[PDB]
Amino acid sequence: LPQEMRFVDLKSFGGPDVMVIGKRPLPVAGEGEVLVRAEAIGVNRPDIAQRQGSYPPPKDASPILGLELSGEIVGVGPYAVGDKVCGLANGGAYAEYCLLPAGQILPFPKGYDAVKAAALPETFFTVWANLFQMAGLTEGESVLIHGGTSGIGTTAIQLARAFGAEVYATAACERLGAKRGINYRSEDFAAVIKAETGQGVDIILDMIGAAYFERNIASLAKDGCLSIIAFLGGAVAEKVNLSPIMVKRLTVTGSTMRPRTAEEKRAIRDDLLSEVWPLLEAGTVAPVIHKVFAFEDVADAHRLLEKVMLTV
Amino acid sequence: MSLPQEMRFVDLKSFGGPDVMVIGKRPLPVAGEGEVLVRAEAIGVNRPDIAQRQGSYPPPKDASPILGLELSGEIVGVGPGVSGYAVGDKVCGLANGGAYAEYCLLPAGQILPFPKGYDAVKAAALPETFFTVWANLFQMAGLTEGESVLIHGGTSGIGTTAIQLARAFGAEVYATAGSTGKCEACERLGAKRGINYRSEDFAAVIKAETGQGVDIILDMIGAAYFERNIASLAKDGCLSIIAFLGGAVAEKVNLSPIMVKRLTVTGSTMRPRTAEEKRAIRDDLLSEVWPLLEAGTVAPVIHKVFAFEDVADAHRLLEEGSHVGKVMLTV
Repeated sequence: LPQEMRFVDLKSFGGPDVMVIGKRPLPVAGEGEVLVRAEAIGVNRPDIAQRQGSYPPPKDASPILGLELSGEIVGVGPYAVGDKVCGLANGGAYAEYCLLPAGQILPFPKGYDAVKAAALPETFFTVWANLFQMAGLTEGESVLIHGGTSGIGTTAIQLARAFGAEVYATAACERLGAKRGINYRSEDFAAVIKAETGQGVDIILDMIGAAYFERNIASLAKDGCLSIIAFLGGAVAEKVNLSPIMVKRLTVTGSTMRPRTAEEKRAIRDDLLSEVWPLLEAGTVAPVIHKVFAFEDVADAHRLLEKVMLTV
Repeated sequence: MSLPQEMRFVDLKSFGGPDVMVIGKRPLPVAGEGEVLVRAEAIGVNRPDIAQRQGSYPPPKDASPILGLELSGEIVGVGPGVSGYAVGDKVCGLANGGAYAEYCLLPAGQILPFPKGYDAVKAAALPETFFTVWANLFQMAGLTEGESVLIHGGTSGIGTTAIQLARAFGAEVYATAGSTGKCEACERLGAKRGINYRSEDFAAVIKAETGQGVDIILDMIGAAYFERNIASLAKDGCLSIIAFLGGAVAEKVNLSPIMVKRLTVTGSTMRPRTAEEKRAIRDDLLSEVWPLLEAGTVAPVIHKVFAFEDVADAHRLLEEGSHVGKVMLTV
């Protein structure tokens, strides 16, 4: 193992340019952690937010940009060295080596690239936890996904399709499994949903938030769930009628990934390996990569994101 | 020896204040399949009766358009094929409209017997508030022992009912109300603490008392309390919206804490529920709640009883807001 490793560091808060390839020691690896030498690293929306200083990283985790990687175990703590694995990192993934808690590690699925496997954790944990665990998606139910050409979007669509749901999306999408790709700009998605479904859709996975709040609420069937996952359309909704929530017993909820517990993340790792790994291995479901950048070019990658990946 | 030709019932000159309600005459209803017919001894007065009377809120299509949601009295007609009830039984129930009348239909899965010891008034005081509190606080929100709950309208029929069942089921309980007497009545009913909303900020009080927030809010206010409600919830907490006395349209919804704390915002409404849904509410109350009524651990809070012909005054009283508990009609 080297002395120092290259990591992505910031000159301040910016600004793609605020980022620069710095240098410092290698993480240790304590109780139920593993050390991984990175071959590939995911780039995700929360990373921009941090490079901006806009969002804090949680205080019990690495302050280095992070979340997702794949590569080779190169150390264990109190799985085996040379094992190839990908996982959800509590931050610090934007480095040549990065820890992982044993509850958050997964094997490369058979036949995957480094890049493909590192494209999995952030997006699959998120969809799995919100759309399957919390929302209890099952066969025959109907789902509407905003942000369909997103990393999360494309993952939600494929997995919703694969489990026998009827699928609609806002944003390619039909190719992935949507019954119907819905152009937001020109069609009214509430109107479309009313036309296509009986009395609305059972589940909405929402990355948009405020701007679509009133339309999401109107699109849901009796006993439907709105699961809010991000706030690309703002967090604050103006002059909004609560009443359909009561009238139709809607449930409105949401969750974020980073603050989720050690046990909660491990539970999600388990379902993924049990329920989804088989589909990835059969080629039923695959991640979708827009482009791959060299690790040095991290600035370019961010710039593009306004699934994009980094080669070490 | 048969049944009267015609019936007294409450009717509307038109939509407006208490004073547009007059006592007219119409034919008695006849119990068809899976219905029983009751001769009314006592009728419950409820808020949706005011709004239906003012025209704010129409009754569902498939209900009687006559006012009134609950009642007690005697069975007088058993409709075709109805198992387990007999002309002559003393019973209370939730009515799909109609209860402001000498005779009223009750669907079968919505009948309950008098709890032991109960006169007719106390029996008629149960259905609306009890079905409502059971469905939203227990069935949907799943209140169990150790959890904290905040209840708005501590002093209304549903507030009074809510406080009791919650205390009896081992919750830590908080409640809001509009005066000190009212806050003190809440504590008598089992609120650890009555927040007086006029001169206290119930969100600050909940912060001070719980540190993290409550697990359940049962909310009759809606819009005006939405932001503070959402702020007073703990992680994994559940806001349950049961009426919109503070309006249905909130100016800002900061959606952010819903996502960050994993909150659930939900709601429901009694009248439009199916016959099976109401049935399940009914059985649950008969299993879980009757015994407690039996034992005197929990009882309706009856504020005043009016003679049937004085509905308009019972409505008056309610509009004033001077009450703790239900306002009731005797026939």
